[PDB]
Amino acid sequence: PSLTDMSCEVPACTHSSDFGGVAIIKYAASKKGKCAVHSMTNAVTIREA
Amino acid sequence: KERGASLQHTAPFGCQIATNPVRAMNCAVGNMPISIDIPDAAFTRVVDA
Repeated sequence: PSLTDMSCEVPACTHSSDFGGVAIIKYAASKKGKCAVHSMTNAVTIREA
Repeated sequence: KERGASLQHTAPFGCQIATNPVRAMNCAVGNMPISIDIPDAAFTRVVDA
């Protein structure tokens, strides 16, 4: 699947060593299917894969 | 026959006075610092809102 028109916002975040932040991402997808999520910043670790 | 006015008719701040035990009810003076300690179950996550 290919994704376009992506916007991301952080309703609330906390640097609390236990995934204290949440991000919501809007997207438009070409078709249904699994997709990889990866954070291109070492300072931030994302639980989901 | 010379008492005058009881405190429930004279006292300021709209005071109300009772007896046995003596009390001053509903004074209008000052402010009440109320401290509330509430559990985390009560709250709702921002994303959940």
